[PDB]
Amino acid sequence: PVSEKQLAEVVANTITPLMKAQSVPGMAVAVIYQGKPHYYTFGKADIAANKPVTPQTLFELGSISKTFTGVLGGDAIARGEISLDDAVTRYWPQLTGKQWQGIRMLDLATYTAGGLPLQVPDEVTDNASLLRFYQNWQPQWKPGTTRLYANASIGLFGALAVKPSGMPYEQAMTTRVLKPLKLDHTWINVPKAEEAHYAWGYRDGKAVRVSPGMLDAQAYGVKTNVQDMANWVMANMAPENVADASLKQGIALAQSRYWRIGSMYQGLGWEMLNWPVEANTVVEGSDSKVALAPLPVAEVNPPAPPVKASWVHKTGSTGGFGSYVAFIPEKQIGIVMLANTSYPNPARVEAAYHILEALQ
Ligand SMILES: *[B@@]1([O])O[C]([C]C([O])=O)[C][C][C]1[N]C(=O)[C]C1=[C][C]=[C]S1
Repeated sequence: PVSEKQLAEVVANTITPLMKAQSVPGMAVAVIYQGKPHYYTFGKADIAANKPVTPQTLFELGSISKTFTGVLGGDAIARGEISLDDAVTRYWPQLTGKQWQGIRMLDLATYTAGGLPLQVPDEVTDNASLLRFYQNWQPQWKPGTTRLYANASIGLFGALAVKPSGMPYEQAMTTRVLKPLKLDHTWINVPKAEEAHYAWGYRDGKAVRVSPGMLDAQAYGVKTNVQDMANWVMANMAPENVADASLKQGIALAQSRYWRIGSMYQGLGWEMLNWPVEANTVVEGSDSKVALAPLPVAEVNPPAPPVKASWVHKTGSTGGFGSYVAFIPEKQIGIVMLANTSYPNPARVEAAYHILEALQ
């Protein structure tokens, strides 16, 4: 029973103090409710140029990029091109180190290979050095025992998942995920002609944007505006309405539960908790001392298909940007919060939960 006016008030009353407390120059917010997105913009995209945030402003998604990676992988599974149960080495035969035996594509996709680190080392600058890195990696755990959140893990899953397609990652993503969903302002590389829409990120007063790195597209490199992001959330909320038959299955695969780690479940990029969930559960789970820790897992085998009564979410950050998306399929409500400052994840989660609580 929530009016447009009431929703607009709860968003303003939550976001205005958040931006003040967290020194955030600009935010674009979408709330999905009653089958439609509702857009709210605040502050500046570029302080020096005095450019306001608009619904066309592009923000760096950081790790929300992993949700695209997960869905693209799922789409490849649904085409018959890959299986999560396949050995990693099926897709990279040059990866001959015997520590790789028993490590599945599932493990790469869900951070359970056995201690792959948060980042691909900066000294890795091409495929040969990327191979050397993986060949020299000494797993700290057996496969399927420990979750360690890692770009070096899901980044490689993304790269290998598109090999059978024959397309480079960017083209596979655009052809198979972005274009079918009409996400026409979502970019791995922002064309010169669209650069005027690209916000500056801000860190400690300084303007910054994300730098190139190995496996950046697959782990943290996507830029988008709040409209394309609202439409991404809507496709993930209600995949039954997506026309492309492999893509709708890929969305389901990305929201399936593969592992339980405490009160959360790992999907492909997406993370889930059972709905109903209290704020403290989700807020506390997002603290870096939990989220970046190596933690034991319980296998969900076979994987559980998408549970509609879920809090489905993902944080994403770069040096200058902080974003969050969350949705509850049972209730068909969801939220996107894009900001040009990286501020603490628990603050993102608290604000999002508060706003969605208003819609029941
Ligand atoms: B990704 O955003 O996920 C984690 C942080 C989070 O929960 O948002 C770890 C960092 C990931 N992002 C990147 O690796 C991209 C960055 C570039 C510079 C700082 S983060």
